[PDB]
Amino acid sequence: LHTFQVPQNYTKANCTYCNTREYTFSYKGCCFYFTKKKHTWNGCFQACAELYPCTYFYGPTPDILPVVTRNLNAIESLWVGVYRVGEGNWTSLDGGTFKVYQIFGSHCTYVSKFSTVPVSHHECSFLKPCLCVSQR
Amino acid sequence: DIQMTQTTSSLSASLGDRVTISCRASQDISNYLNWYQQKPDGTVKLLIYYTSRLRSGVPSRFSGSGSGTDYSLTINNLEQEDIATYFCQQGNTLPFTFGSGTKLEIKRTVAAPSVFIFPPSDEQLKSGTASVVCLLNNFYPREAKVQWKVDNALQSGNSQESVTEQDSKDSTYSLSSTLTLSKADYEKHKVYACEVTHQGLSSPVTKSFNR
Amino acid sequence: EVQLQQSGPELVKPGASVKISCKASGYTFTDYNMHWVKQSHGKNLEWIGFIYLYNGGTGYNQNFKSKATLTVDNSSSTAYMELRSLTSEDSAVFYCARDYYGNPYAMDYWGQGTSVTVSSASTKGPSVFPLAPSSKSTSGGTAALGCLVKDYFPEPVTVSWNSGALTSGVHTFPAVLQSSGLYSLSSVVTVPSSSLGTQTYICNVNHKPSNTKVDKKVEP
Repeated sequence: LHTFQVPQNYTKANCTYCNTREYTFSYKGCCFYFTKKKHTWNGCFQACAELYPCTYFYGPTPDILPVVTRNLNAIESLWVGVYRVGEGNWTSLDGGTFKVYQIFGSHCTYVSKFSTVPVSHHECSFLKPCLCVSQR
Repeated sequence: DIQMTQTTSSLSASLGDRVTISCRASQDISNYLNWYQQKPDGTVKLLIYYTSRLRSGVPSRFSGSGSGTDYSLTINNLEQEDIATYFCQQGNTLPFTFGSGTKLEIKRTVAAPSVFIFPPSDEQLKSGTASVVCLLNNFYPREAKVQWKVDNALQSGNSQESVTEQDSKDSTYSLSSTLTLSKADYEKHKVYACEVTHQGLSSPVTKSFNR
Repeated sequence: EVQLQQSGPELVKPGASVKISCKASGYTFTDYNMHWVKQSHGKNLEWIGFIYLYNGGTGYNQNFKSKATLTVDNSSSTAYMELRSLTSEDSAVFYCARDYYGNPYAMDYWGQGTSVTVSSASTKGPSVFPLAPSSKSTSGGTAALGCLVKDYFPEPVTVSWNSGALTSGVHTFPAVLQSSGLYSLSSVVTVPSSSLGTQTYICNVNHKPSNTKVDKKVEP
């Protein structure tokens, strides 16, 4: 009569898509979008799963991060899809081990224009745009 | 428990030269090293973050490099505004720790000091104390010995020296030696002299007065 | 500009407490963390701790937990640091620092520093004695004069010449601690001898801890 819980699970998409008219930027075979509507870090999974088809919350590897930051603005921050699973450090929906500054947080990760690594924030309820990806 | 050790505490170089300050961590800090500059007035501004990223606004004459435990900050084409202390700081783990700091001094040609002497003021003698001042104006380098002599007696245990920071226009130093005695000890002696020893003077320069 | 304004110098009795303030300005307060570091002696820096400007969460160095307390006023955009049980080892300059956005391992803006002196001595205004020229000074057309600012506590003392009209050749030396238990410095100016009596050299001494302002004319 009050609250309902929805255990949602998220994975990387198996299909191929790229909106050539509305993408934020593109690198290799992946088209990256910045959500125009700000969201929380947890909501970014659903927000990216529904911006465009075959799109999900992406975590930037050291080689993609400079491009993401170059497509960013001075005062703009961006939630990134790097999450913790205990040991084995931080990872993404694409797998791999990420270098994450985890001193002042352990849950949500974001990047700015001048961020050199993904940085974990102490509060995940902040409203920042999401970084979504779709392979071409 | 990550300690930062700065290899040097004082660095001297000329204008237009290149200086390198090194820092060493007790353990790997994964490039989480920042370089800060504190000028003599106490203002601190971050020059470089994440080993090599130059903060926007800082001239490109500052550069950084390093990995693991060894890091280095380089200043190319030394300018007069770069007289300051430079600190390394790791941010890999808590607590944040800093280096001991490296003071950067501008090295220049030898300058002989201008020696002046000041007898105590009569307004001060109306209080029971006499302060005799010996001033060394604009000299380089800083090493100088001043010996006080009352009636040709070598004095000890009654002088205090104060040195200025390097001038931001000719990179010289100034020294003030104060000899403090009571009025009675002042009135007991006659000639009061300060002898100055400096590598820029071939002969020791003595400046004196008679009470 | 000035974006991180720190409180003025403070003199506190041994064992007492002090509240240093750090006011913010040109930036969104609740998006950053505020760090506090201690500079003792003349160089060595020590990271005291940090505070989340949003919720007020704090983190401390273990050598400062039982001395420092960090607080934040969100509506006035201020960060406060309370030090308690101060000993003569806590006489140091305390800095507040706003960290780099997106790089919290670095601190991109720093305050001017707040000097905290811990001593049982009482505040005492200085005596200003003129240092007369005399050809004993005069070396090579250059003659020196000055002002001796003697017997004062605590630091600092601001010395100007003609209230900002000179500044060339002016050497204001660091204070020296005498056997009297108080501080003393000398402010000297070198000038051409030929302009002795033709120009007026007034030294202005300001010791705010004692509400002392002395304008002394240097004359033979």
